Amino acid sequence: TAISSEKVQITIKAGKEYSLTANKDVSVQPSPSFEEMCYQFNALEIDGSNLNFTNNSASIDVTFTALADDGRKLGYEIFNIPVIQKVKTDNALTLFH
Amino acid sequence: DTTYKNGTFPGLASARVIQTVSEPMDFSGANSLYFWELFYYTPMMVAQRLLHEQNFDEANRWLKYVWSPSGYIVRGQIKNYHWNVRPLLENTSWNSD
Amino acid sequence: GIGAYIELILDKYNPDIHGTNKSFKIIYGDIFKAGDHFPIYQGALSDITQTTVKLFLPRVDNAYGNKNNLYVYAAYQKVETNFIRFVKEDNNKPATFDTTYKNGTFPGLASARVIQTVSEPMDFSGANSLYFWELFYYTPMMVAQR
Amino acid sequence: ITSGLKGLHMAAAALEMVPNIYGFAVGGTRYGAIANAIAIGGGIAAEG
Amino acid sequence: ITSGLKGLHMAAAALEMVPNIYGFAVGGTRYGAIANAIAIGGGIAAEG
Amino acid sequence: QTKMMDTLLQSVSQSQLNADTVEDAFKSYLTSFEQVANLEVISAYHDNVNNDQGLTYFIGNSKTEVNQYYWRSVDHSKFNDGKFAANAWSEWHKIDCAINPYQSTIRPVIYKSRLYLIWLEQKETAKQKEDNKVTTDYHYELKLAHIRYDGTWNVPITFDVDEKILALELTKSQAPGLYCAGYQGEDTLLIMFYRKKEKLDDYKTAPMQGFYIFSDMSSKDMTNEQCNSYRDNGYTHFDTNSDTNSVIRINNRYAEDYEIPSLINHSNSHDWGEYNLSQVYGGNIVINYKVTSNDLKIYISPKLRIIHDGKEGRERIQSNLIKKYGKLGDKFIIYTSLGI
Amino acid sequence: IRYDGTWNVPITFDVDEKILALELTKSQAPGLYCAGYQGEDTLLIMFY
Amino acid sequence: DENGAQYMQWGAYRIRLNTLFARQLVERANTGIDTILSMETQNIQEPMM
Repeated sequence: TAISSEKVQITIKAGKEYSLTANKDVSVQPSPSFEEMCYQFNALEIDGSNLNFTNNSASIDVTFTALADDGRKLGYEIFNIPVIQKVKTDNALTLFH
Repeated sequence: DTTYKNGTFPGLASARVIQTVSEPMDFSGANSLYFWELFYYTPMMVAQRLLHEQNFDEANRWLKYVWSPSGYIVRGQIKNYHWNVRPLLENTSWNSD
Repeated sequence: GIGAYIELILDKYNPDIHGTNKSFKIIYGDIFKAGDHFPIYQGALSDITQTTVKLFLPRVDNAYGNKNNLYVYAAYQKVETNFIRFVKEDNNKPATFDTTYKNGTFPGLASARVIQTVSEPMDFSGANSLYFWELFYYTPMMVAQR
Repeated sequence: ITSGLKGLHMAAAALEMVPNIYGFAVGGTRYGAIANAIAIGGGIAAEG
Repeated sequence: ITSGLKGLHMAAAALEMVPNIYGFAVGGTRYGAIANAIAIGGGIAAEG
Repeated sequence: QTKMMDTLLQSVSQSQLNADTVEDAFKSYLTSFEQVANLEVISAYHDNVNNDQGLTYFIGNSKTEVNQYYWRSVDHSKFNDGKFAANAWSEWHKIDCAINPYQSTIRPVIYKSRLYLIWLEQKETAKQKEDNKVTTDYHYELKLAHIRYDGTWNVPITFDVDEKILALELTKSQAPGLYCAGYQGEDTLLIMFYRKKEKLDDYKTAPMQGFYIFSDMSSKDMTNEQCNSYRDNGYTHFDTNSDTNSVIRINNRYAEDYEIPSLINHSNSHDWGEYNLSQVYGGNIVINYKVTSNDLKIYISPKLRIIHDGKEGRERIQSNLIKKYGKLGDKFIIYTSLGI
Repeated sequence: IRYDGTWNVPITFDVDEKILALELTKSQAPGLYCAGYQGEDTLLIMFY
Repeated sequence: DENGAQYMQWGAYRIRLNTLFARQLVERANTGIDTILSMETQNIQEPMM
């Protein structure tokens, strides 16, 4: 049942994987309890380049995961963040009576 | 209050959450009767009235908004919970006497 | 508004030229910017020269290429390449072909046509189409059933 | 004969927008003739 | 279609509060448009 | 089915049917068709930030006096091959609240995913100028009304804007331009007034009148150093001097160079671990983005949460047993094959 | 008129300029001339 | 409160009197009844007193 802070990690997919680990990014370790183990992370920069835009839209997936110390996994929780971009070359739509 | 424990912990164990702003809504507060009449009494009354008029599958899909025995599927994913009303998961006496 | 109705009958499906697929896309290009537009018509090929598509064709009165105001090519699976074009006068007199002896080559193209049409027959696919269906079909059916 | 008679009410409501007191006192027009006509039309449709 | 049409009456009642006679004679507004609209709403609810 | 066919069917819903009764019912249906076939579009509003996606709402005019304004919707996602398929459109719907614009100055707007109609309205007054005479004045007021869930319209909200319209330098019989857009981060209904010019690039220099509308329908006026950003971002959506055969445009929702949501709480997918003993669930990300050129600086703070609950059956109750007596970090032997 | 036989709400036009342009005494209506026109469909009207 | 809450300071007690549930219900109520009666709708949060 032991849970290392080293094997609680994040990858985020915005062009590349920016693999993050809780051991250096948790400010204060939560207390060992079966009920809730809340890990608060720090300010995490995401570089806006390397985002391809199809239909002027991009998406950034975050993968929460956790690994027990024996090697089994506690389960994952994948999220999804859309990024939508405004172009300038298109004018507004006119009505032509 | 930080010296090394101004406050002793004779029966106390720890201190926690810094970061929460909003709280989940209460089914025990002032507006709680309207929440009950929205979430529980409305599908029950619709389902009873549809049952007495021999219209069956519509009564079944109205009962499934409350208690699905087969589990709920939201956007492809089967959810964990088995009851659809939240104070049924967590018993909350909202009438003392 | 101002523009033309033109029709481009297309050549027969030779897979020597048309590639493996009978699917094609006619395209629009060269307006509003120097980039590429997208499908003013999409259809399919046949062994008979069956593709004959009467298309309205929109025009800003001041095109950026003033030498010849409007350009269309035809793309498909194998070859999708850049051709030369048409030209409309600024007059109400409608458009001809951009005339040297074929600026625009006709690799799968056959001919260019109608100058003289002003109005078009109404559409049962447009915005008001539901009201046209409820007028012409659903009303005599419902009267006759009743 | 109910006729869409709300058009006939809206005739009066549109006809009563203009100010009628002239001279020094200017104005005096009703402003709510429109919504009152829409109200009596909403009643007359239910009766029909 | 009875729609809570008392809202549509109260639109007119709220819209008719302002004084319309301007110039020297100031005022001229109805004051009882509100209670009259509440009255016609109380009637229309019973009819519904 | 429209209500046109409904009142036709109701017109023919009886037993004794003569042909001429059917004829008169058909003439009534024909008049009701005539009424909505002549509809004219005053103005419109686009939903999404860019033209390729989202919806679009139109506002209809009739060729009658005091108008029964209509609205319909259309999607841009069902567009393909140079033409909307006919299911991408919607039916016209009737608007019930009494609306009387000036010079047909009215735009719809989608604030907090609810349709709002906003328009300008003009009342004539008369001040006393009296050395001799009585002068005539106009004052302008602003209205705002929104739809309810069932389809009825609320009583409109009054705002006095004669100060700001008097601030703009306007001749008579010319309505000021109106600009109105939604705004997702910092949810606040934008509104800007402007004199109509002939050129779009003239509006980069035109001073602006406008304010903000919060969730409480309270106003806050624009400071011009704040309005400079909005004017520099959205100068292309303004309108020219609109005579007949002149240029009137549509409005998108407002955003600058990138549009990013602030917080996520709902999961997109999650999963049980091995042996269905525990799972990672209930996480959330707050997002702070900074906008600068040739990049984007997104700053997130994901808050992970690990719980310990079993799947229903033997797993939840073995999770409860291993929750009670043992502490976190111990080793346990659990038994899968439990039969009678 | 409409198709079924009902009448529309009338359209307003202000013509005090042109009637004031004609030199008219009181209690005498100006003549009115009004005709259709097929080519170039346009409702003719002349005061005199 | 600034953020939209209201409460009565009953000595040391703060007790909530209204809620912003109808504000944030509008987004959920857009697409149909199924979304309205979800567990997800039931977990909409209310700001700090």
